[PDB]
Amino acid sequence: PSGYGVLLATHDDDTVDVFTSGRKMRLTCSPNIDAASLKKGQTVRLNEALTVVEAGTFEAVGEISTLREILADGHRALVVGHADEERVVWLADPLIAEDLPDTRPRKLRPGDSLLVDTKAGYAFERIPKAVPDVSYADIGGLSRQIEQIRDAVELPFLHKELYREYSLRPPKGVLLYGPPGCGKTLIAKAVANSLAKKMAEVRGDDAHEAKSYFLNIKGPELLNKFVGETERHIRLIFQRAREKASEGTPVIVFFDEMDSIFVVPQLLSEIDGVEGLEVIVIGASNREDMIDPAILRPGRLDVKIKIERPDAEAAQDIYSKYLTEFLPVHADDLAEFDGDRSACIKAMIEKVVDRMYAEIDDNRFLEVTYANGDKEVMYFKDFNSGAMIQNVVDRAKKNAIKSVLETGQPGLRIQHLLDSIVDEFAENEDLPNTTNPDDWARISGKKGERIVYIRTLVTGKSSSASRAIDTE
Amino acid sequence: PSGYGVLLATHDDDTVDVFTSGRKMRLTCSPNIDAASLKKGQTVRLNEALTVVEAGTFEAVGEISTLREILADGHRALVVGHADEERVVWLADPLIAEDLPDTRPRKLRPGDSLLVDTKAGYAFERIPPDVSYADIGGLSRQIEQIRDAVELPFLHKELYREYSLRPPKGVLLYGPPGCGKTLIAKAVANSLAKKMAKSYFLNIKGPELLNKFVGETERHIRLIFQRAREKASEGTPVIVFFDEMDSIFVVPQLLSEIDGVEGLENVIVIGASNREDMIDPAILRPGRLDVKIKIERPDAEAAQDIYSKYLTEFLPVHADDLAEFDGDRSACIKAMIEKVVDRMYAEIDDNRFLEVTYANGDKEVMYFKDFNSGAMIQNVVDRAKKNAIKSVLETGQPGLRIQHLLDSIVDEFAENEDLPNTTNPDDWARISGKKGERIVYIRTLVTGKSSSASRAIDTE
Repeated sequence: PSGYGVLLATHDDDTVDVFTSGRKMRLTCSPNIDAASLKKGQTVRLNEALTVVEAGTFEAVGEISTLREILADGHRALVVGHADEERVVWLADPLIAEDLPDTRPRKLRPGDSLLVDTKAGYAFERIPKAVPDVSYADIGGLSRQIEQIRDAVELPFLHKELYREYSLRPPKGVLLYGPPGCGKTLIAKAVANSLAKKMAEVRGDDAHEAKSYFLNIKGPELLNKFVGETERHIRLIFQRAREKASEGTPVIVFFDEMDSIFVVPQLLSEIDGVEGLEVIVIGASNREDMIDPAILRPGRLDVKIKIERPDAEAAQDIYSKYLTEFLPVHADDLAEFDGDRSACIKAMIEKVVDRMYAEIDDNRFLEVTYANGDKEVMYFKDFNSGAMIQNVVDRAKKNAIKSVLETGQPGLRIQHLLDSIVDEFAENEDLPNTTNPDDWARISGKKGERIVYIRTLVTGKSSSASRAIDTE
Repeated sequence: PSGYGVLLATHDDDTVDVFTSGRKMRLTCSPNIDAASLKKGQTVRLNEALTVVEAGTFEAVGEISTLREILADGHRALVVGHADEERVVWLADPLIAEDLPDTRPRKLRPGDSLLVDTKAGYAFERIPPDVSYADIGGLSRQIEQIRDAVELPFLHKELYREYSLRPPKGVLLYGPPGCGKTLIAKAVANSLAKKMAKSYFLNIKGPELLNKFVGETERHIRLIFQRAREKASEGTPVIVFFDEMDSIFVVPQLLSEIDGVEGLENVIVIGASNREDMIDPAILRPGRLDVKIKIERPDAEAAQDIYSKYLTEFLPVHADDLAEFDGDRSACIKAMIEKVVDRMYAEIDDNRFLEVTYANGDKEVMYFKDFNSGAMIQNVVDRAKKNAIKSVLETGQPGLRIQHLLDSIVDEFAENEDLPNTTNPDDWARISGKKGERIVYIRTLVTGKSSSASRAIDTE
């Protein structure tokens, strides 16, 4: 029958201060044990004669207090508990151990949760709780976009030496803005994949690959708490970034829906912290007006690259991307083009593109009434997007499969594609959620007048109904 | 086996007041230990016979309470925890030691976090600039107005005294963005940091007003000012810069804290704000921010002065441009600088920026020459340097040429037309004032040759 205690201080005369069942009783050590090998904060054992009889491990359960500061002497730890109370506690041997390098054992920094025992004023241990394949070629209709992206991202990280010679710092951030339906995540993944490839560990190809270095977070996951509230994870994400920074395979911090973010101030400091580092920050937004210019000033997000709506040629490129030679193009289409699938898919694509982008009454999208009484008719060519093209391709695929199930003939046709186009056009007319206030801002800037009324124009041959739209 | 205790008081009959376990008492002292050298708060140890046999050190861990009042006799401190409760505790010998001057202990004052023992009632230990006026271009009047109010009183205290003129306490920097307006504050804090005829450097920003991190931000306003007065009792100057006051303008703590440092002229309080409309006039009243200094949009000559900084003779100016000026680097750079500045400030239709429609029906067309800024100049310089780097890469020859800057100018203008965050309501205030009519509609215009699109501007 023997009790336990916590070692406080080791003295040369074999006497050891032990905190046990009260305030700091000092006892004597048994000859069996060595007082030199004992550790501060290590749970010790006491017999009935109040003599330290054996050593042991450290206490594993107790109160959890986050570490605020290490303060003076490097050992005593300033921690705060649940009630915002401030306490100074020693750090046990495992915490102050110099064998911990940079979930896994590590040193202690502010924000970490330490297992503490307030009775002994000790901290014992830390309790941690807590890549793209797409390339530039896989994204169609964004040539000048990817050119600017390369000149702003790839060019500095390769030609740092020329940048230093001309005294030009590498841009720290890339701002991507434009209507939805295209880019945002796609471009953000493509640029990082192209980066990781370009070099590809310049050395022996027989030991070098495309490698993997990427990271994605989104603006919506700010108010989400679960494990921890909004403010805390903003340091951890950039610590994750700097972890791969020195490894020579940098990742990119990507902000999706950054317009929804703007509390602001910590992001400024955390972005400025990676200034002297080459990791890039990419921001994506579908509405640029409310975005604070503080983060757009030179030095944080220097290159602002607009992801505009696709035109006719961009639509042709995206349809080439979405309509590969592996798709079952119908024999009726193939026969007209001498069985040449390459010249049949391309002719199919140009047919559907001209059908969509032709200014016809069936392609009328919406009517804008301005503050001066002017009414301007908008067409589906002015509101095309990669998402709309993808939806048309998928719905034409579904139409082709449904036609297969009924007629027995495999293949996708101009009939299927045009039916998909008109069906998706009617679907947008009935539910036009693609548009954003930036589209109305651009329309108002082009017109020269304010926008006071918007209504959708329906062809009248589908179940879609005309519906008014409010900008505010 | 021996006990431990905390020394409370020393008595002449060798008995010592000692706090240990429960039932605190006073004990007879062993002849080995001397009662004269014993000090308050020192943790002593006692044998089973309840006799103090050794005088040890002070307790190094415990509760942390922020000091509130250093109180009169014996300096027994009134301290508070975060539970909003006040406690009166004794101060140990090291805290009341008179050997400390103003990771090392200095003279204690309210706001310091002290390591206290609640049950004992004893506190043992306390728990804790390279830019000049020359680098800034195009702000000669602003730097002069700054120095006349900040440096001039400090150097000529006696002449200010002779005219019964009080030195102004703080300055107010206001105007449209793009010039930064923090460089001016740093330049004055540095040029005044070298007098001795380093002195000082410190900064803090308004945006971290709602941010908390360590502790709550409610009393941070008093902490920053006590850190400011720390060296204010030394004789070296202080300049408390407050960037982005327009975000702050709760208010009253700053008003009281600026008044609390009024009587000590050794401290300056500088403020910056991109829009002066909502700044509380109480902080602009004489005595708090006496002189108000406006950082406005640079003109053509200010642009040339700024470009002289960004385009130095050490930059690789192309040999094609060098040969035009007989290899003269300085003359070539001066000529290319004035060329690009004249290009930006030309009233050609390609230098058009925005269209504003007024409430009276008039529409005014205004150019990029009215929205030049240090940020736009620097972005043009950086893009021209990138164009030069690209040239070297695809053509072989080195050098930055006038064509690179001109292309950078037009690209930056197109980028501004597409993305109009360089404009603030401060600009529209001056525009509507000079027009004489309210502004109802602002929209971007595009020359049509770029990928930029016209966008309606609605600012607030």
